[PDB]
Amino acid sequence: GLRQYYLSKIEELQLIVNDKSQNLRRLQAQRNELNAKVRL
Amino acid sequence: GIISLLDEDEPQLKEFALHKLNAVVNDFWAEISESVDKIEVLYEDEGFRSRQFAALVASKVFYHLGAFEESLNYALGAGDLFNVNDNSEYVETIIAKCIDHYTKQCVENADLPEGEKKPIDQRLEGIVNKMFQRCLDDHKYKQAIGIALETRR
Amino acid sequence: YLMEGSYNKVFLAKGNIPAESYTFFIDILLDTIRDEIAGCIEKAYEKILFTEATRILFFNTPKKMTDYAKKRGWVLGPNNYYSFASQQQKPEDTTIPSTELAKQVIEYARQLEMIV
Amino acid sequence: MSEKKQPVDEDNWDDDNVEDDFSNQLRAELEKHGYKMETS
Amino acid sequence: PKNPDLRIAQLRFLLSLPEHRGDAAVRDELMAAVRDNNMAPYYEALCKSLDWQIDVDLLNKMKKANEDELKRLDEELEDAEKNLGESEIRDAMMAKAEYLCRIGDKEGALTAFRKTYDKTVALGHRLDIVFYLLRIGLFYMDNDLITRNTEKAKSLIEEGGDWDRRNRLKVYQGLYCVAIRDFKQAAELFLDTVSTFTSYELMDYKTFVTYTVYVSMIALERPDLREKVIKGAEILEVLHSLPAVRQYLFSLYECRYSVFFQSLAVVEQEMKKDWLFAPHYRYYVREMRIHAYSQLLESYRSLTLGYMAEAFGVGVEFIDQELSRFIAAGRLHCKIDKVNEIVETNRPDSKNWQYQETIKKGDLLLNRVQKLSRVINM
Amino acid sequence: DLYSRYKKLQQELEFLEVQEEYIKDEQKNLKKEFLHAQEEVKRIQSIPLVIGQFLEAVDQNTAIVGSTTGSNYYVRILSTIDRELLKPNASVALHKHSNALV
Amino acid sequence: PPGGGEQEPPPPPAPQDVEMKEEAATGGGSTGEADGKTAAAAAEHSQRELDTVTLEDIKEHVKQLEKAVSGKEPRFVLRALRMLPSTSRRLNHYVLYKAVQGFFTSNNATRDFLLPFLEEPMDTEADLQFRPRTGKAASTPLLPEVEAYLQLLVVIFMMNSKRYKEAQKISDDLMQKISTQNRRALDLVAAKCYYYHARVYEFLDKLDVVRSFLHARLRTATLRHDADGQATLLNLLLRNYLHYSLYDQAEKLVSKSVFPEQANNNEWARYLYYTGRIKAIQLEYSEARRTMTNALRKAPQHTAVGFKQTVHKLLIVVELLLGEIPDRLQFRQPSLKRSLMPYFLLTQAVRTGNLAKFNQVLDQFGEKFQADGTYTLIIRLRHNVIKTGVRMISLSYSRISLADIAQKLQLDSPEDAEFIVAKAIRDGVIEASINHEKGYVQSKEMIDIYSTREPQLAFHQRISFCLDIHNMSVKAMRFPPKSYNKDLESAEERREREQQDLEFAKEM
Repeated sequence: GLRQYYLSKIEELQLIVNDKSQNLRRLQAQRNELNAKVRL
Repeated sequence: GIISLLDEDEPQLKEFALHKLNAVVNDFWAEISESVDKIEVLYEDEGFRSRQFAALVASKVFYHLGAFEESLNYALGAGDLFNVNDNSEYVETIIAKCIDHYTKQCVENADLPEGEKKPIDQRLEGIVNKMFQRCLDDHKYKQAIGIALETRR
Repeated sequence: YLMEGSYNKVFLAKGNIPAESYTFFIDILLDTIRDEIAGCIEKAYEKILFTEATRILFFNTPKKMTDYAKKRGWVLGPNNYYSFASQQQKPEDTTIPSTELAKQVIEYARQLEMIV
Repeated sequence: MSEKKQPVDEDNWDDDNVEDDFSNQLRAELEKHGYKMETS
Repeated sequence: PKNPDLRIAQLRFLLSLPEHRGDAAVRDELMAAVRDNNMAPYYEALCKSLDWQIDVDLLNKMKKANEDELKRLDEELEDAEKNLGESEIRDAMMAKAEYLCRIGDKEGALTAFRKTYDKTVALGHRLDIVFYLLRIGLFYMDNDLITRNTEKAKSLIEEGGDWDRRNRLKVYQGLYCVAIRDFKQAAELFLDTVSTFTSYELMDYKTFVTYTVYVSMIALERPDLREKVIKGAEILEVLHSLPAVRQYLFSLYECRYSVFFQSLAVVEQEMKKDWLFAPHYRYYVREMRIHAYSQLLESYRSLTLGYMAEAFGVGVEFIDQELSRFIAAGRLHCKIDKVNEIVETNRPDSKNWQYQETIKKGDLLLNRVQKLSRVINM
Repeated sequence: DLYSRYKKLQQELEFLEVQEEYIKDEQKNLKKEFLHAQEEVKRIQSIPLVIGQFLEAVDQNTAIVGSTTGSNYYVRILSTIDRELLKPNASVALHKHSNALV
Repeated sequence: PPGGGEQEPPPPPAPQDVEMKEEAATGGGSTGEADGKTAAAAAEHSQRELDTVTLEDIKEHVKQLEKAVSGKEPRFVLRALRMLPSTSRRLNHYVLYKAVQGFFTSNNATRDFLLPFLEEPMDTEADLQFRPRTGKAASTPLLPEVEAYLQLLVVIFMMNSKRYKEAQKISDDLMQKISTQNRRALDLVAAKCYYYHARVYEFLDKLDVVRSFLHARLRTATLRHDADGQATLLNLLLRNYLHYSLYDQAEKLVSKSVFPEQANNNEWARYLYYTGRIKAIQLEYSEARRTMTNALRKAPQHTAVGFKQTVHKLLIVVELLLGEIPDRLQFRQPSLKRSLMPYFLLTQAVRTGNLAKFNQVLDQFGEKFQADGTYTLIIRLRHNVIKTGVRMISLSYSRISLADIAQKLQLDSPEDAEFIVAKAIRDGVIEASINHEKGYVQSKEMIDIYSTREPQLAFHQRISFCLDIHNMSVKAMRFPPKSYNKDLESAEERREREQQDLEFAKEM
């Protein structure tokens, strides 16, 4: 059942990526505006 | 409506009750889902002649309700009648529980398998390589190489 | 009629059972009203003699009233139901806010300054 | 815009509360005072 | 012109809404409709009227007379541009747009007023145009178009004093704040009654006196009614010609409680047949009842309920059902007894009642912003 | 191959988890570092200070003053000054060498 | 023929103008960008499909003389649609069938000719593996069949077209649904065809073996993919389970699928409504009114809104059960006014204390309340009228005889006038005593609630909530920070020129 066992993990792992990566891009750009305030 | 006749103590009503617990397992699945779970009582009462099919319908009904191990320990102890039927969309639901539970057990048993080891059921270990025999004989060896690492053996 | 306070019109329906016997059902409906009035005898009532609240259920004068008058209060006296209408012990509690609000004020400062 | 997928099918407010009060109570209360003086 | 134009709007109210009274009002308005070149504002008023089957020749003599004044603008706009004054095309019809405001609808007015608004460089012609925009904003009840140009009016008066452009302006918010149910502003706009001149819309100044006294007896209490409208020489002599209103106002002040309702029945009936109070005639008296009740009740504490029959208004059970519905309404701070036949008062602080109106507005504003933040950002 | 499709894809969840924890450190650490320079800039205001007068501003954060030495200048600001405390004809402070608003 | 040949010939090409631009742009896109590269979590073809649902609802009405839609089917159904060098001839076929309508006559599809318009996915190397094409090439004929619904010996043409779509649906259920959004894009096509699968069956057919088919449709959901299959398969599960007495309500308590956590703002908005009536119909009052209100304010900007006509009725049924009542006509419309006047007259009686005034409603508009299906809720308001009355009377009068309240409430009996007051203190509406021997009910003047904790509870509900919306106005605000391209320090060149100018001064 390698169709219904192994491929059931590729379908799951991509769901954790597609919001925790969005969590970073919101957060690092939040620092990036803050870093612009510091050096200036 | 067959849930009310679960206190007869004549056993032949229970095999007449479990005859309806499979084909219409989706509509009064609403009913005997959380209110009645009296499978484990007759499962432990020394009849037996049943408790085989009794653990199937609780492996059905605790599956969708997130109690996967409650289904899985019943899926272990149900025996042959649980594993006699694998031509459905339900066999993908149960090997994604058991083999996943198997490999997350064996990672712990990759650490310390000696001393306080877990009660590895022979059905818990015997459908691992059986499905791996289903992989050795169905021509796929990009995944026969795979689970052979994933068994950590 | 059991939803609102109405009790007499309930037992006018116990004068009107048209369909079949309904006997075991209204007798439980007797019993769950018996403790209800023995519950609701405990309101702010004055002295009542042994006739007025003696007939509020059904009974003329058996010893069944002594079963109720010794179950709860309204003490058997000289034709009297004694009122212990106190309701005095519970107030003047600053501490119950002072435990709970000290929790809530900190919860205001959680979603006020620290980034979430 | 303006879709709503269909599965099934001042000048106004203060007088509404005033319509609530005298809905059926003394609309043209004009002449009963002429008839209450000799009674009361 | 728009100077006799408000009487038309009252007479249209006089036509329809009194249902049996629909015969002399359709005669005297038609006496003004099929003359003075009126074409537009009465087609549905003819449909609210009877058939009047031959009005076609009545229209054709007037739509031609509409055109004759229209084409003499068309005979002026080429002679005024050949030797130009201060845009004498516009400068001619900046006075003749108000005719076309009366004769046509707002469209011939609105594109010509905003035309000539860019013409004049002093506000003395601008600010008179804005007053023309206000007065049509009342007939077509343009409650959103008055909000713009009132600020656009008020922004012009500050340079100069312009008190005939200010004190006239205060009348327009005064009739607007009484058009809406806002009485504590309408007595505040009608505060002066000195420079309020013998105007066009309340052609009797004494009618303006009747309006400013009816709103004053709600809006202010009696440390201020006992100084402002009882002592004003400008206000005492103008209702000295009125036997009704003088008796109606003073009975509240003289504590003549029983005769107070007698003329209150007169005013409220008159308030119904009057235009512009008839949207809120039921709201007036129920505020004047509760003001006449609580004035008497806050003097004493142990006043029996059978004393108010023979001194204040007859009918004991009439007083009973009336006071029961106002205490239950949450006002009129007292507490009535029933079987020992007495009315008891209390006194609450200005804390619980002042807290009550805060929690209404706090819920209302949060209802506004939570619904807004869902609408924007998808 | 298919076996690498999950093993390499779980390999980066290992790698992704640090980064959101990492910027979580810097949401607070720069604030404790920005406040160091927030007070550090006011060394310029120290003692030897001269007096000019505000005239106008070209734009945000840059203006034109006239010194009490008579000559006008095109100067810079200091950012902590509330700009809405300026210009009736505002007497200002200027740096004695670099000659900007203080 | 002059009336024919001047009014009939422009209804073919002007739809052919817009049908080469709305679904041909969808067919040019959703074949090559759903089965193609991607149409991600921010897709466009789903909203484009929404635009090709809402347009064709009121687009077609007529029985299609001049083959104006009757010739679209032998045009649009002969489509291979495999790849661009084989559809470059199909792009000509979007014009080649136009002269079939024009030079000649086509086959006029009038209630009979839908059988030779459905058997085509064998014709000219058509497939089912490209189900972003074929599931759309299911739906593109599956809509305008059932858009008119036409219900005159047609149902089997709808059904056979659904069976062919069910053949695509089972291949969606089984064959290769991983990461092509074959489940995701067709869960909409599942959900959108279900409303035509329902209204046919809610007209002339059964309802309940589709339910067991829907459970297996729900069984395959949430295991393989976990978006918009958890959502629509539960509102479409509820739609007659509410309207039946089957168990289905404590099931939806122990349903884990209560949250799909995102459901495209229109199926999510009524999702809280369908479960909002569930707590209402089984007596859960105070919990229901907050998910009724949330079901009202997540709704779009349309006008013909007859379900919003229903929730605005139902939302303040349950608040009459609790006591609060807003002004319901605060958004009154030319279409809302006639749907309020019986129901607005109902709450006229509740805010009063009269008893048979409720009965003057319940015969005048008893038949209308069953037509809306709300009568079992209306019948229990007699308990709430009398608790509103006893609060009104005890707050108005202080020392009132119990043999006076009954004649005012037209109770016709003083012997139970004690008895409602007994439960009024048991429930705790009024506090004070009754002199049962005399007959008067005294009440204490309870003033100064200002020195009590209870207005802080009105604060603490609203303090914390307004701090939440300040958080959401931060959490929904930091997305347009983007393209902050480069914080430049000062220069390369002018920095070097600054260094050269400094070196000049040091030499000086």
